[PDB]
Amino acid sequence: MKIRSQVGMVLNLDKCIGCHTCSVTCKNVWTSREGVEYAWFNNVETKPGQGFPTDWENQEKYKGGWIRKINGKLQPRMGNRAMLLGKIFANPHLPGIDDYYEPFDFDYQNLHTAPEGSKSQPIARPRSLITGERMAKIEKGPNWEDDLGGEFDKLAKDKNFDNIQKAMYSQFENTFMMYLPRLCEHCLNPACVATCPSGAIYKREEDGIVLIDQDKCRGWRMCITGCPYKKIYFNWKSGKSEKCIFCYPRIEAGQPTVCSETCVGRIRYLGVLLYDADAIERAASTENEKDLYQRQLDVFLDPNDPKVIEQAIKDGIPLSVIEAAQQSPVYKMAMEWKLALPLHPEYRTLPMVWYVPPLSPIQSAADAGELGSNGILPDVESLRIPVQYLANLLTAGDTKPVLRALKRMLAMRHYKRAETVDGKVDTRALEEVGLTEAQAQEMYRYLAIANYEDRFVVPSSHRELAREAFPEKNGCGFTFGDGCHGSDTKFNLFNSRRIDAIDVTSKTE
Amino acid sequence: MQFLNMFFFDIYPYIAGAVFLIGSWLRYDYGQYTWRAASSQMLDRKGMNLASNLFHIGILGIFVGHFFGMLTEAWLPIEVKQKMAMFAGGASGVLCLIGGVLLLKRRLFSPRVRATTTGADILILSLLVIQCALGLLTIPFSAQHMDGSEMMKLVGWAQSVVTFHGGASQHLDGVAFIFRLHLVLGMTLFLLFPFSRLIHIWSVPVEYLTRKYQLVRARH
Amino acid sequence: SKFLDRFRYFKQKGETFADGHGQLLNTNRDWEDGYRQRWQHDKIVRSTCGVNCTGSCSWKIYVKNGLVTWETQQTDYPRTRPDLPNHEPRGCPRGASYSWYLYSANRLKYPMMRKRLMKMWREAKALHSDPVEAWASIIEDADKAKSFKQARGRGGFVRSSWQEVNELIAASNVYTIKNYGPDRVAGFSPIPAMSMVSYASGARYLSLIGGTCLSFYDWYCDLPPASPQTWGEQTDVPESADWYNSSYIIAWGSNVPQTRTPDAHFFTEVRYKGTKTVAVTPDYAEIAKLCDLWLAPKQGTDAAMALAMGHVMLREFHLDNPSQYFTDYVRRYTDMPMLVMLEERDGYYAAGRMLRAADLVDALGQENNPEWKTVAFNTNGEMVAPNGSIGFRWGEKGKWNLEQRDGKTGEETELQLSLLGSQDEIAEVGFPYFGGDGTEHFNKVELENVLLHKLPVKRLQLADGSTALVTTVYDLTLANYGLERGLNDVNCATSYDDVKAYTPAWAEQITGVSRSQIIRIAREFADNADKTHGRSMIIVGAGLNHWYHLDMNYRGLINMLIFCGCVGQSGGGWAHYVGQEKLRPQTGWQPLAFALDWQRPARHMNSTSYFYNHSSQWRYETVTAEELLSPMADKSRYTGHLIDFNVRAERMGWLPSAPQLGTNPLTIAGEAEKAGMNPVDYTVKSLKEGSIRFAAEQPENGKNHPRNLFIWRSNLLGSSGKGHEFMLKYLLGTEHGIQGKDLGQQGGVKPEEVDWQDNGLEGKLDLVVTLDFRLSSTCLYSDIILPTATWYEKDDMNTSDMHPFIHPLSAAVDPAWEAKSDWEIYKAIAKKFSEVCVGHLGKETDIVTLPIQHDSAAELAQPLDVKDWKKGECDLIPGKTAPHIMVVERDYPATYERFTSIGPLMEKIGNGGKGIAWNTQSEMDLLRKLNYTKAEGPAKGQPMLNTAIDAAEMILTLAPETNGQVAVKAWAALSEFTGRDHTHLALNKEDEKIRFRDIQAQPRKIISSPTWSGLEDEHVSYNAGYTNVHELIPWRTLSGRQQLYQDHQWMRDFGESLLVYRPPIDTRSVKEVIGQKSNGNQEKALNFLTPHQKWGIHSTYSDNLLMLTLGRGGPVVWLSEADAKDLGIADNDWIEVFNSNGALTARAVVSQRVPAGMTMMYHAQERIVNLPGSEITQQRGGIHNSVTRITPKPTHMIGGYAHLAYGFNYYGTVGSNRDEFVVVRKMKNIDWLDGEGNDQVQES
Ligand code: HEM
Ligand code: SF4
Ligand code: SF4
Ligand code: SF4
Ligand code: F3S
Ligand SMILES: [Mo+6]
Repeated sequence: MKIRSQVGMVLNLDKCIGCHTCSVTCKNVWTSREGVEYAWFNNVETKPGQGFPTDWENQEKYKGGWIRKINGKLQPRMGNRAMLLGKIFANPHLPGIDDYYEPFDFDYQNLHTAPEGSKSQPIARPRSLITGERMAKIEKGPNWEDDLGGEFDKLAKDKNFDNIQKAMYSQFENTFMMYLPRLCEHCLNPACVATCPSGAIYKREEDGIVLIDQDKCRGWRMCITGCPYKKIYFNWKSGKSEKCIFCYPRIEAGQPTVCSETCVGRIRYLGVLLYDADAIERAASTENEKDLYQRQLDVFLDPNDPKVIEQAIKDGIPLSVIEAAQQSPVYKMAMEWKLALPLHPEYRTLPMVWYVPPLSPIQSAADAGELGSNGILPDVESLRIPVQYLANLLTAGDTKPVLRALKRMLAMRHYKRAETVDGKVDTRALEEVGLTEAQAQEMYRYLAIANYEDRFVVPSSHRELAREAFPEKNGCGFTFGDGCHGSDTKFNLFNSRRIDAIDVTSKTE
Repeated sequence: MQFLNMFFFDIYPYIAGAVFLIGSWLRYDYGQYTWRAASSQMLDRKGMNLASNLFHIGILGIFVGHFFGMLTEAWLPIEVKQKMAMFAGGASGVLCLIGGVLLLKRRLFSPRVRATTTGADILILSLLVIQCALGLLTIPFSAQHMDGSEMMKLVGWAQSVVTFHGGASQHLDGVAFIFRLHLVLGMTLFLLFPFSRLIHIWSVPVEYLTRKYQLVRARH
Repeated sequence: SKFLDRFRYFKQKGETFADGHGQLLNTNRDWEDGYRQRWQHDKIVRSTCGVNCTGSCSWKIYVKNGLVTWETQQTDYPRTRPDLPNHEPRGCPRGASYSWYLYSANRLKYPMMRKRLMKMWREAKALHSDPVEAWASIIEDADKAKSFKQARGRGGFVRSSWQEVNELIAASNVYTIKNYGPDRVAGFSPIPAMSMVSYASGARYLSLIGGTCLSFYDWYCDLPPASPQTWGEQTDVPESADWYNSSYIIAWGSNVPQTRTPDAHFFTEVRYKGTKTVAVTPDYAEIAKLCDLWLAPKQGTDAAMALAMGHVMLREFHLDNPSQYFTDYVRRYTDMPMLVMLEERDGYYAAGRMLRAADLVDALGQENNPEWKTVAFNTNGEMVAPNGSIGFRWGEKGKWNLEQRDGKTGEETELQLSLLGSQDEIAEVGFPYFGGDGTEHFNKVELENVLLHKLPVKRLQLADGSTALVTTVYDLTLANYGLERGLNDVNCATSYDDVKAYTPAWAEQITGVSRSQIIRIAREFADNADKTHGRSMIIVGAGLNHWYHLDMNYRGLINMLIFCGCVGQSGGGWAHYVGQEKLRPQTGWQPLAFALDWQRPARHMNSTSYFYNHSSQWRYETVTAEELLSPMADKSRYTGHLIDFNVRAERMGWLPSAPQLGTNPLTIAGEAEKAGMNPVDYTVKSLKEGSIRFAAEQPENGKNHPRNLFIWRSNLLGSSGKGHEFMLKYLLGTEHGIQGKDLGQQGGVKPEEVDWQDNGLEGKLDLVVTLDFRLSSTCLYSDIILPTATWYEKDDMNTSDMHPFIHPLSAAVDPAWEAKSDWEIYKAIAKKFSEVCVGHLGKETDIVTLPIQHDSAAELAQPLDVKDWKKGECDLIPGKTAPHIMVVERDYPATYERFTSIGPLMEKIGNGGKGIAWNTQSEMDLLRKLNYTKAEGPAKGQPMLNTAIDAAEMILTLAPETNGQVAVKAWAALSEFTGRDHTHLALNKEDEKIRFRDIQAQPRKIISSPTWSGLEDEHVSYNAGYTNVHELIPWRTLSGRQQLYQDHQWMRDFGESLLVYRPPIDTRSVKEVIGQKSNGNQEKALNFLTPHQKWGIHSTYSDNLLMLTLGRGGPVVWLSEADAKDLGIADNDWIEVFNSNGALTARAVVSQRVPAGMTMMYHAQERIVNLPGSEITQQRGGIHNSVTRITPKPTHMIGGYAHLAYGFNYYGTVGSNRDEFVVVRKMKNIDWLDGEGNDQVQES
């Protein structure tokens, strides 16, 4: 039993409007440099589709995530330590630049410098950001399939259509689409960390954020294959890998991530989750992949249990973190209401970014149909998005938790309508799904009203603990180049000292 | 000629050896962000599988042969080591050269690789291909002295160089010229090592084979 | 030492965890500073996007390293009630990518000029020391004028300087005003709400010099003529937060998540409150993803579904089981009980005009405007003139309200709705029906062009001894819908399955939507409305409003909402969202933008008629008026080209003109002086005699076309401008891609009001000046490009229809390179103009025509019919049967001084708008202290207007929405008309004064104002029409109520007195070009729809790399799989779309969500990026507007008639475009025409 904390994220797909604002803000701040211009830490994909990189969910092709051996032990699908090492001179599964898209720019200056007497209006043609050469045509992009852009038979190759008779969905009347915004999961059992030969990737203890140490990374580029979500991008210029950093510079002071605060649909929730690090391997190696979801929930700890609180303190969790964990929207959606589900729990990484499945218009039927258990509002069985699809995406194929989430959402709706339109108290739908009137009211407070202070309950990472904030406050930022940052030993070849440190020791003790 | 012989085989070896070591240390302490393998695989996967493997498995064979070859009686008289070096090392060398040549054809003519490469990457790779070609070329010259007479000379030199014993150059009295070129170009590579992509070699991830899978860094 | 640290290998290993699966390390993490220092910044500045999207989102502009690096939404908007979600963070993807423009490769850094033009300018200045005369030497030379006009859009821009361009512009403006007239100079800038002062800058300069200010709301087809028709209001809608108060919403032709992104959460969140949502779109649009039901009617057939839905509602909630709420609602708030006169036909009657107090002997005791007061029957069978009709608005006070009272005895009455049960006899009335016409692409249902229905009537004794039959609008309405009321009406329905004049079965055939669906939603919608007393809402957008018959689509939706009493109730009503037309502090901004502080009036113009005329799109018209008439109208009373109707509209004072007269309006006074007549009389005499004519009559004579055009905050040539190819040919005089022949070439019939000439006048514009921060398509075709400041480099304000906050645009850093804010650009031009004009223009007298204005007493022009003075049907009475003829003094040398100061008219005359006026002296005194005053010169003592901030403060201090003091005086002014106190609506905020610097700190909610019909309150959300329904303030319509019946002559004869289904029109633009220039690949005709894109706001951002990267890398067109496969087109293949109007090139997006028959090129992707040469024109491929053409509609030209009177952006012809059809085909040769030898060839 070792309690650790992390700020998790829950995205309500039901409210996602597929706008991409989240993707742009991240890009502007973190990946506008040459080398990662093609990298989208946060990217939104329209489903059905194959995503970015193309078909990243196909683990038989890409080899991402963990596999549970016959003896019960965990191993990266990539291969064990020696197998992985044997592939280092040339990663055989590595995605190529074309699997993402060839980053491009346009010759705008031609619109400006076109010489007088041209025989046709000047125009700006595309140029490769990798070669600098003229591109005859743009044939791909990071969001190429946006809004069902492409033939159904092409989009339907979607790994999530497995085990589903998909013919019926190529019919205009049965058309359906949803949005899947995604970033790094900052998993509890990250495959990237396990697949990096130099050990440059790590999970920060105080807040669970997983980073690639830009000093230590050696560019072995094996981690990219290891991540089953393909959220690690190789910086072709620097020769090192980079990935979503969960905006730690902001999280550290209690601020939401950029993609969270900038989410126009108000669908992202940030809240603390306390977990037993000692139960990670045990949960990730459960026999049936359909149990990984529940096994992870079991690894989460109840922030209001004085047994948990007392242990948290003993294990070093700051008081303000424990308090935040007690008002965590993420805990309420994942543990209480059971509305949030993990993304592809079968990869066995124990993802920390969960999702609330979306509702959808009712399927096409012979007639305008009739009232169901929820009146004019839809019954979970009439939803047009095939539940088996959502289950392949969030619950290893098990439709039970997906239906429970969707049904409860509809339940809240039925209840709220009785109240606001009829003026009566009708708990029939709630009782049907096991929700109390209070839980439904609290679900409504968080999902519908969703005040800013309710969506984001981020505690400080407490950068003052176990460190020396005073000298840091005084000297951080003066980047003259003292050459002493980055190491604990004071000796240095350039015979210099840290600008943000005190080298004149007190002699008064 | 005696002047050049002393410069190149008595002095130069220590200049390149000092630059190699201090240059590596200094770039490690002040250039971590620049310390990478500089993979280009993603920009063009074509042929990289065969090429890189050939080149690396090959050059690593040579390196093992050269190591235990010149830096290390009854069960291993010099003549037997020569034969091993000629067949085992010659085979590795052919694999290395082919890979090296393919990697170079790629770096120079693969538009994406060429556009994003640095001068050093072309230089260093070129010098290795040439060094590997020279290497294989010494084979027919060692084939004239199957008794290990030449090898005994080269090994005498190498050993007196690494134990800081003066006069190392003497050990080379009359060796085939070809060997002289190989020794000089090979040492040069050590001189250019700390300023090239070759620093990745220092980072061969051996600790991985015995490391726990999940890493967590405490507050620091 | 990082090297030595390694040796601490062992010492850095802490505890393992998870039974050896994990290792805790105590190693250095300093490297993490790398990302921390990227996030760190210098400061944050508040600003917003000055683009037309309705977003009005406040952003945090980050400055780092002294440069703008990125932005994130502000979240400090004043929070809404606790039972409503808040607005933060708002924003969208386009807004998030704006930072890109500041230093990007397409940034305009210096003023630019076409080389050829620069070379002639400098050589002319070497021979002419005076710039006016240097310009003349160029412009008067046919060969010189041509060498630079045909250089337009063909490269050759060279770096110039502000000094040079400012002089050339001023010279050209002076010369043009002096020789042809001020109204030969014009400016085009849209939506002032997105950047008030930025729009005001050019508009102010133009207004002072007499130039024409072109409209935008109608031009862009955002104007829903149906609104001015039903409510006499340009547009007023509930705020987005109000959606949360609705329990039943239908998103009809509105892609909420894509076109109203920052407000979408209100839609997705209200669903959790129990609200049911329904999406109505032909394609599986993004909006469908968020609803409970998806209905997909055939595009353009929506009115049909509306009528059918209205049918059920009336049948079930008005007739069979009368809803008490709905009944009282239509009784007190619609013109249903009003009396309509029947006209004798042959065997049947036709609905005529509405009965007026004046028609009855007693005139019902109405001595004031009796010919403008409607009449109804009270429940005791007596006749009555109820309060509220447009007759009580002017010439009297106290009765212009909706208190159910007798306009004579002042006593309460109870209007009766239907004469059924009180009729003197059943008369048969003929109702027009068009549901059987149309093209092959839409289903039709044959019946009769005229449907006779049995209507209960009463014969009455008129005041002239004649006798006539009347009936209620109500009865006429139930008949038009096909409701059987017991008269055994053959043309009425016996069941919803009866294929007839408006049934669910009938609609199923036309729309393809199951009748049972139409019936289920119709019931639910009405049931909900009845239960909640009007909390049913319909969100509608350009999906419906951009069709030729948008009025039918709209009245269909409007009638549904009225029948359910949803308009005027929080959570209910008509939610029209298009362009950002709601500039809230209206009366504070108008005097600034048009210089009403110095001179009155200005020269406003409705842009659709303006471009239809000057870009000569009329010379190619295919649609005739006769084919739009009611089958019951005298077709001979309506002969002529559609433009002929416009010209007549102009001379009758219904619509504005530009240019106005065929003679320089600055020379009219000097001629009235030699004639011994005052200016006004001399012009009327000349008009009659024909010595002076309306310019519209001879647009190609050489003196009636515009010559100087300013374009800013707009991308007219490219994006916006319908009929792109026609503009290039007639306005610019450059190569064009028009494919079809004009009337003269097809031997068509010449108009009867406008001169005709076989060779149209080309290159009318002498100088095109564009202000922008990026080199847009319009800049590319201009003569002079002026580098303007981005939204992150200037101060200004922004408001929107979506929320009640007013926030600013702020300069995060001074404009980069040589850029200047729009305000500073026009001030400098005004300054150079004042110098350059010395000796050419002094204190001149200008004769200005002003059409009859809505919300002015003159709106009561022609009460019973239409009389054209030129046809001698009446005398020429300016302000009644013709436009007003105004006298305006202009002090050209003092333009700059006037521009930079608030004129005396605000003190001498006051301020006002929307029919009311008030004293604003106190505000001017306040302004003298905030802006300081002129120390000397012409404006000595007046407040200053030096900076954009001074201008902004002017707007805030003057507007009632931002100054509680003015708000009370404004509500007081209105109270005089209604006789009801309304000051109570702002007394509690009388001390409120919104300041520019305060909104930079935090956005501020505005104050309830009589300029709008909704309230800014803490307990009830803003809901359009709320005041009318709850304060009993009448809608500015003939009847004062919501007008279901349009009784204007033209409306009746064009078959639109009542709504009726009208199939999409045939633009006949495809059959004359298809196959004419084969390339080997198949061609096919498809409906060309242009909804607004996801990767830009119109064309803005289209060139933005982030948007281009998240989209498809450039211009693309969506096609259904079936249509693409039929044409041999694979996803992303180069295709060409074309018709008679021109051609465009782009790549294909093949998708299943697009229904066969339609194609979609999301609006505006313009002409500057990734476009290859066209195989149809051998020129650069065109844009989406290369295939469209302007086609006006007469019903939109009506003026001088109550709610149907003019107003800038209030009414006028609209640029509809969804009816268009095009030919699509896969391209063969892909030639870039750039000499790069990098062309391609597509197979098969
Ligand atoms: C400074 C470093 C180096 C030294 C001192 C060195 C020395 C030698 C010597 C003495 C021989 C002939 C062995 C005999 O006497 O039988 C040889 C052969 C050879 N070397 Fe090197 N060498 C060096 C670096 C390299 C490198 C970097 C490469 C790869 C490009 C290389 C590739 C070869 C090959 C292919 C052969 C011939 C076959 C064999 O003996 O394995 N050498 N080298
Ligand atoms: S989602 Fe993030 S933490 Fe999880 S395996 Fe991938 S990169 Fe690592
Ligand atoms: S910003 Fe929010 S609503 Fe928009 S795409 Fe991203 S996650 Fe979805
Ligand atoms: S473009 Fe409009 S909707 Fe988008 S962020 Fe800017 S103001 Fe908001
Ligand atoms: S494998 Fe490790 S060395 Fe860098 S490229 Fe990936 S983090
Ligand atoms: Mo618009």
